[PDB]
Amino acid sequence: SFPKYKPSRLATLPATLDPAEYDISPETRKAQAERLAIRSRLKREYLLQYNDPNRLGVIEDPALIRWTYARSANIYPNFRPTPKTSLLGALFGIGPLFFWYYVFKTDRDKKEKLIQEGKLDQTFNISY
Amino acid sequence: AFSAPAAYLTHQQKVLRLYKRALRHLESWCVHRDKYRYFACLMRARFDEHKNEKDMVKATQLLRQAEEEFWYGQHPQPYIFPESPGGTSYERYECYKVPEWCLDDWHPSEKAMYPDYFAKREQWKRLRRESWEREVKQLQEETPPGGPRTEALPPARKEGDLPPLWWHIVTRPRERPM
Amino acid sequence: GAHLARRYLGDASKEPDPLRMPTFPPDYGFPERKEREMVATQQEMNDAQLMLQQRDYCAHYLIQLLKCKRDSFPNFLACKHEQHDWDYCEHLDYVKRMKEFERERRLLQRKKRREQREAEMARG
Amino acid sequence: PDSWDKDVYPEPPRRTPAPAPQTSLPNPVTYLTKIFDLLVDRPVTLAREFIEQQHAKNRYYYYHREFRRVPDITECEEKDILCMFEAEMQWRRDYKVDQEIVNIIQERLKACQQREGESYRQNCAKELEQFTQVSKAFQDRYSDLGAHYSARKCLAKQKQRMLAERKAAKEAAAA
Amino acid sequence: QQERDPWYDWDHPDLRLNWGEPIHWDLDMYIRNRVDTSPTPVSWNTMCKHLFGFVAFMLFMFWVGEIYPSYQPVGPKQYPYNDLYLERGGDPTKEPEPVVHYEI
Amino acid sequence: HAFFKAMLFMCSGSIIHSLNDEQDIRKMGGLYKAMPFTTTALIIGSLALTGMPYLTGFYSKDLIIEAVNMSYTNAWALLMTLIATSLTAAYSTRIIFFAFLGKPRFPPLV
Amino acid sequence: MLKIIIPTTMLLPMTWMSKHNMIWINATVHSLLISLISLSLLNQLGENSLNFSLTFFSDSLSAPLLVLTTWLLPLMLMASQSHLSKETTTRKKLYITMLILLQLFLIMTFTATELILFYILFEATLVPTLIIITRWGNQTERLNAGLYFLFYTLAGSLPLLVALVYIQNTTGSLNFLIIHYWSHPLSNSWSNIFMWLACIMAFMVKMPLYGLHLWLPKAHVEAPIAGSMVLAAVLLKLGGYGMMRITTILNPLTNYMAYPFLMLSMWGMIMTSSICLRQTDLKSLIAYSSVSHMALVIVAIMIQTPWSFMGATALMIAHGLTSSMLFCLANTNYERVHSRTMILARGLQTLLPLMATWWLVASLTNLALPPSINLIGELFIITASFSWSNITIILMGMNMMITALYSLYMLITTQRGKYTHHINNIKPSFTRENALMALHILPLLLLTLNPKMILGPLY
Amino acid sequence: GFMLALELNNTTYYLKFKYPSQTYKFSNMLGYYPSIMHRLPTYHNLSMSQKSASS
Amino acid sequence: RHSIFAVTHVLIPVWIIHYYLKYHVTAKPYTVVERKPRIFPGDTILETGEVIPLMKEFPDQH
Amino acid sequence: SDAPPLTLEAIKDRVLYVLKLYDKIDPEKLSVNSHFMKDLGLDSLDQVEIIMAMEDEFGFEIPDIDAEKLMCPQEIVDYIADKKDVYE
Amino acid sequence: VHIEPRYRQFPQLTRSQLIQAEFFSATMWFWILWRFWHDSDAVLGHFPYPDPSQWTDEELGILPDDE
Amino acid sequence: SKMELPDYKQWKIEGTPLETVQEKLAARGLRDPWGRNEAWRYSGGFANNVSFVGALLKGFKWGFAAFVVAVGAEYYLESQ
Ligand SMILES: CCCCCCCCCCCCCCCCCC(=O)OC[C@H](COP(=O)([O-])OCC(O)COP(=O)([O-])OC[C@@H](COC(=O)CCCCCCCCCCCCCCCCC)OC(=O)CCCCCCCCCCCCCCCCC)OC(=O)CCCCCCCCCCCCCCCCC
Ligand SMILES: CCCCCCCCCCCCCCCCC[C@@H](O)O[C@H](CO[C@H](O)CCCCCCCCCCCCCCC)COP(=O)(O)OCC[N+](C)(C)C
Ligand SMILES: CCCCCCCC/C=C\CCCCCCCC(=O)O[C@H](COC(=O)CCCCCCC/C=C/CCCCCCCC)COP(=O)(O)OCCN
Ligand SMILES: CCCCCCCCCCCC(=O)SCCNC(=O)CCNC(=O)[C@H](O)C(C)(C)COP(=O)(O)O
Repeated sequence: SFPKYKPSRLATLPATLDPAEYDISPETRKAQAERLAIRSRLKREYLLQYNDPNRLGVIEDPALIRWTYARSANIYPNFRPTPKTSLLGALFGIGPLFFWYYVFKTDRDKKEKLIQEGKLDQTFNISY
Repeated sequence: AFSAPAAYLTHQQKVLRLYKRALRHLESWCVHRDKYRYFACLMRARFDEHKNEKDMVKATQLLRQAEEEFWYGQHPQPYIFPESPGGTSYERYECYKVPEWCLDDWHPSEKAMYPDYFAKREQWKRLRRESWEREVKQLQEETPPGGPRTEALPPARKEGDLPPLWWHIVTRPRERPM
Repeated sequence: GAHLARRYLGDASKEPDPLRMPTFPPDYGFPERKEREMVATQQEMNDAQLMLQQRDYCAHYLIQLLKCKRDSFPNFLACKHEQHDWDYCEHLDYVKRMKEFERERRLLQRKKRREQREAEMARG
Repeated sequence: PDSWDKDVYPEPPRRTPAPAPQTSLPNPVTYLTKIFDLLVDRPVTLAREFIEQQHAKNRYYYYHREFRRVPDITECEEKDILCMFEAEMQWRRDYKVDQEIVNIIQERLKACQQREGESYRQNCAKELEQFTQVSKAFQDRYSDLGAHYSARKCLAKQKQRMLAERKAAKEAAAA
Repeated sequence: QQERDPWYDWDHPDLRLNWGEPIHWDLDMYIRNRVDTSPTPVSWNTMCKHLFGFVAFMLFMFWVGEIYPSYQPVGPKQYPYNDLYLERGGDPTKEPEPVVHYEI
Repeated sequence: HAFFKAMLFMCSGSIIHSLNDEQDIRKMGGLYKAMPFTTTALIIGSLALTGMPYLTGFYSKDLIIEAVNMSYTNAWALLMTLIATSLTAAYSTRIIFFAFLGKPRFPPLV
Repeated sequence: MLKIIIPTTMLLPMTWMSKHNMIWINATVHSLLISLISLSLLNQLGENSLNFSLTFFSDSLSAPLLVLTTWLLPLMLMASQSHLSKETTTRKKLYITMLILLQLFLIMTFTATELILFYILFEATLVPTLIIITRWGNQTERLNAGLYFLFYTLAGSLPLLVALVYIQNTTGSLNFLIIHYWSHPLSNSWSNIFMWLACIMAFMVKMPLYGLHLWLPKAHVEAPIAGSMVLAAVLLKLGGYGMMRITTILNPLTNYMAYPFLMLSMWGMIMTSSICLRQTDLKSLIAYSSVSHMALVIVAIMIQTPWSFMGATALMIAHGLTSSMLFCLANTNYERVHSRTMILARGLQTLLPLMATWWLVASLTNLALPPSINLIGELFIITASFSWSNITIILMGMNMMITALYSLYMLITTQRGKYTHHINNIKPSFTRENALMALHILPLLLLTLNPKMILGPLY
Repeated sequence: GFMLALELNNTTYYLKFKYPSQTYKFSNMLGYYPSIMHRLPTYHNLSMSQKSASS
Repeated sequence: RHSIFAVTHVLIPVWIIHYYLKYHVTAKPYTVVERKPRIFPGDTILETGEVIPLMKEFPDQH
Repeated sequence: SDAPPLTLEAIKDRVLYVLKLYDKIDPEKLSVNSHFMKDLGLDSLDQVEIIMAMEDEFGFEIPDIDAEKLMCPQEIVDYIADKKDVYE
Repeated sequence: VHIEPRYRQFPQLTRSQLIQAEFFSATMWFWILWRFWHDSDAVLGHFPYPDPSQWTDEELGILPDDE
Repeated sequence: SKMELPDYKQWKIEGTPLETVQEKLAARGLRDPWGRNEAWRYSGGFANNVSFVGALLKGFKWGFAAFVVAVGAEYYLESQ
């Protein structure tokens, strides 16, 4: 009836256009209640320390610790040399170096062969 | 932002939210008040046309088609209240909100001014200290063994009791702190 | 625009090219052309510090206007006759350039026409 | 002013037109100039003359340092470190002096461009010509030495250039 | 992080995060000072086609306008002293070819 | 451009401050008589911006449009400049119409 | 030159004979006076160096490095006396002894006339640094970091030794004056190629060069505050100074052997600068900005021009000051919240207004705002690189854009936005911290008025 | 421009409601330039700065 | 107090700058360079008293 | 200067003014403590329009979760006072 | 000055603001009229545009197609 | 300060476009229950407003009178 909206990676599907929020099973409602319970216990655990008069300092957050540890120190122990990993490493790490080497070497070879035959107009080029 | 959320929104809540959102966007399209009144009455009639539908499959399908209508017909630049999340003054005064615990670190020369304010603050601190264990006890007794199902908090049920977890709600900085 | 339409939509060989022009000698049709006169010398223009673009056959009127503006400085509404004279001279220069454009256009439309008519008597 | 030599920093004779008013309206620039002279320039000159009387009571001089000429790198033997040292120091001093010569010529060029106004392209031909020659000589002398330059590398560059010139001159004589 | 409800009572209001909840691997990419993935009024690819088409059309028409320029029906601007030969750089010891302008 | 663009921003700021930090023209109604000096200043600024004859804007912008018309110019650039000149008056009209004409659309506590 | 060395050596018995509560005062005062004495070395000649004796000499390249080295010790002592409060007296004196020994080794390293003595001191600087990192670092990773610091350096410098005693066996001397005057070209042969590599890779690892820079994000992050300050400000510049000194023997071989290193530097500049954009650890972000900045010094030394050498000297000095200030600024927050996560403590400009000004000035100098000497060095290197090849402007330009992005990001994350609600132990700034920031930033700005003092022997 | 804009603005007083054109969407959302250029290049650059450069 | 602001914020700064420019900056050559003054036909020079000749008998097309 | 220090009585007055301007609810019957459903016989859809009218009156947006609950003018007054930090 | 909020009425205005606004609008219109009366050529031009068709073939040096 | 709200019984939709909306909605079988709340936007000094061209010529009359008097004075004074 109308031009349809299709989601993308950087422009996602809205909640009101998502068919999941319109085909609800009892199991879906049970899952939503469980999610609310998990969020609620975490909220209560946070607010108990937050409101505490005695507490002085920073409340330590295990989720933040897990995030930073996973982003730095958990990566190498969970690495396996695979054809995808090997190919991506070789390309992304080696290819730019030889690409730039080729570009710069070509440009400098042209410049030197121009200097050799005395056709560059290097006049007023005192500083280098 | 003050009421605890529920596990889900019912059909009635969804259709009401759609009604309010569509009315706001219609007002964005219809700048003038008389034209807005006209088309808002037409919108209300269109909503009332299926007010008492009892086929939940049909009601859900109608709500879904209404959502698809709104998304295509929404104003790309809807009006937003200045202090609302998308507005031009949303978090403008957050740089001026200073937590009250900072007052504990004032030099005694700074506290020499405002003696009455700091005496009242000492009374408030004593009140907060004296009622913490009762609030913790109330929370433990009231809540279920598994844990709290919802983020709703209980009121004070005895006489000399304060509602549990009240200090940070009460001692909010301000909406215009400076 | 008309001159743009007649060139880009009509036959471009019938109208002058603004870049390659003139293509005919200055004496192709004229019997006796006198060389265009200049009043201000090179030293006068140089002393005046006029812009290179400004140093055009209308330069003496511009020099007079500049001198008048400097002499009556506080009264910045006194150099009306001088500005009028300089503007009139520049207007005359512009209509001279328009005359050159029209002359080139009609020479070019006469030339190919006369050669194609000479070819018109050469069919048999 | 007598501070600097006018032969090494020249300028044209400074032709200034006489004021020739045409209107009867007062000139605000003249009134402001009189105010500036009476309120700003006079106290400044008074303070300066006081400073100069205080200076004249104490007079002392500083002398420009004169350096002897020593043998250059061409006369030094291969491994005679002391003559190499003296030749290299003299070469470095000459390099600095050449840099300042180019600086003087560049200052002349800039001053000409600013002074001549809209006619600089024609009235600064002499300054541009002097800078072109000085720049060409400086480029021939010190260009491409790189970091770690020395009198030996300059001598090698000059010898290579003279060999190129000799070959080019021998090529022309055969025609 | 911009897609989450701004009317919820987040533990961290600026970051819209709750204490103890799992954190997305790319949180610092999504902090809403940065990459936004919020739904838009016009769907992605609808916007890309229109933007790219507009830019390509403007470039093509600028090239066409360069091919077919606009000008006034006049001849070249004439300059007296050998087309200001001495003024436009000099070289006084050359005596260039007379460029001659005649009245018309 | 400095003169009338700065003064236009000043008039916009005056409207915003008098309306409790509202910047959307859809909530500015009839301010023609409620803020007479602001209306005069903004009208004069829009007329200066639009190239109205003998105003500050006129002594440059109108000379620019002629200069493009009398030059060896890219044709598409000339067309774009003329269309943009028309759109300038268009959006000046939009500001004046939606901010100063009509009936009030702001909250009732004036 | 002993008028600086001997007073520095007297800091050891003075520290060991001081009262339990007077060590910091005595050490700070006398290291500041040693800095005052060191300022006299800035009076340099235009033609040759200040040849004090057969052993020690000073040049326009080593004098600013010496001044920065002596100036850094009082700042390290000020930055260290807070987190070492609960320490015993003898261990405090041992920490101060480590710092004094490090300064002594660096001072002799920058002024040694002979390359073997330079090598011995430049390697001796490892022992105090490793002891500092692995004894007073806070976490369990500090041990691994130490190993990474120890073996990356040595694996580079062990060939260098073999090269140096080789060179003396063929030219007869390792004296730098003799080496410079009696210089000869390097032929194009495999033996000369490997001699070139042995003379260069040791310094490349110290810079460090992108690819062998892994030790640095570990060592700087795990080190205590004075350790990271000296690691960033002075120890990284040992590679630059040594490369500048040793390049004379290398020509004309350097023209073609520099290509892989120029490619690695010009690409790793982009790589590390972009790495800074996604870094959850603030101290790690500051550490990576150092690799991004030293890539430029490597490029400037490899292309071998007077403008590049001037730019490299200026950039080394400016980076030393700015990176030391940034590490101190991060430590101020760490001593409050005891975590190096950048998003843990936010909105600090509201709670600490003047430290926010310090943060802003440090970030401005990090992104080379004109006319700071950071910008002077960067722009000189960029101009010389443009002369070397115009296409370089693309890579150089890109790096500048990225550097401003992660600098201000670092500023916006920690200072702006809203402060996290739970934290309530954020005390007002101490006078010690504010003065430590001021003594970093004021000399940096003052060096703008006399840049020739930091432009090296090519000025 | 004055006349056309004024006429189109007076048109808004009429009691008609219709959905906007695609050209209006293009104009109001700024040619979709911020919606594309502030999301695609930033996302790709920030994704490569972590996926390959760092990890 | 009546006009104290105009001397501590204008007169004093213009005294230091005028002293600085007149006796220190202009001591070095080419430090302050001025655009050459325009000369028109009929002008009289204040240095040599020279008179510039007039502009060559205009066509007088009026 | 800026807006005056709005008080509790002013909030109540404006809420009752807006309610009395609603055609559905008669002025005499309406009371501060009147329930919008039991007392006035108003549907859920009707209630949403009252909330939007209050937003337009006071110039700020009330969230949907918060908005549904408000069934009496006193409740609306208390909500607005809590948001604007009004203590008299 | 002290004007109070009025709650759904036209705001209170002063005499000075109205006379100033009217005075400046009148000044702008007088300036436009004065300049148009004195400097019409700035808008309507001062010189006429010559028609090339009105130029004779002898004015431009054109031969009668036979030479 | 010290001011109260005008009577709510004065806000009538009579004579305003709110009447037109009411008639158009009555011809459709509906009613508009919020019209009176908007009535104040058409009642007092907001009842009438200027058009676009009248706003553009805000001070044309007085300026024109001054212009014509100045021209009349100078044209006859120029005949010295
Ligand atoms: C003097 C000598 C020369 C005489 C020339 C002849 C006389 C004039 C000729 C006519 C000129 C246009 C006059 C009407 C303009 C349109 C206004 C209108 O009603 O819009 C209706 C409609 C939007 O209305 P709506 O969405 O219903 O609005 C809802 C509400 O009104 C929403 O309400 P709101 O409050 O949002 O207001 C919306 C807004 C306006 O709403 C809009 O946003 C749309 C307005 C677009 C107007 C665009 C005009 C200029 C466009 C230049 C573009 C260059 C080429 C770009 C091509 C890109 C291709 C990818 O209303 C306004 O504020 C006023 C609009 C502007 C009025 C004044 C315009 C003056 C400038 C144009 C005339 C210039 C005359 C002087 C020329 C002298 C030359 C020497 O837009 C159109 O349908 C036409 C727009 C014009 C261009 C459309 C072209 C078709 C696009 C696709 C073509 C196929 C491409 C295939 C692929 C190719 C790939 C290679
Ligand atoms: C991640 C960070 C690591 C640090 C990076 C260090 C980079 C070191 C690279 C050394 C630069 C150049 C080395 C030698 C110069 C040329 C090498 C070769 O590729 O070129 C050809 C060399 O010819 C052949 O290719 C021989 C080389 C082939 C065998 C070597 C294997 C190289 C593969 C790359 C290994 C990875 C290097 C790093 C190890 C960890 C030149 O042609 P040719 O005219 O004939 O030889 C002239 C040289 N002469 C004058 C000495 C005779
Ligand atoms: C943190 C990692 C850093 C790694 C640094 C390691 C690379 C150092 C470079 C090579 C070191 C050994 C060089 C030896 C010292 C040079 C002295 C010299 O000139 O001797 C050569 C001899 O050169 C050699 O023998 C060197 C050959 C290599 C031996 C050891 C192999 C080491 C691995 C080689 C490749 C690795 C180098 C680059 C790796 C970079 C780091 C990843 C010629 O002497 P003569 O024999 O007298 O010849 C003339 C008369 N016949
Ligand atoms: C610019 C705007 C864009 C256009 C937007 C397009 C939206 C679609 C227009 C038409 C709307 C619909 O289809 S209407 C949605 C279709 N389905 C139903 O209505 C089911 C029956 N509803 C009930 O029974 C509830 O009671 C309820 C009615 C909510 C009242 O509840 P209260 O009385 O207890 O508050």
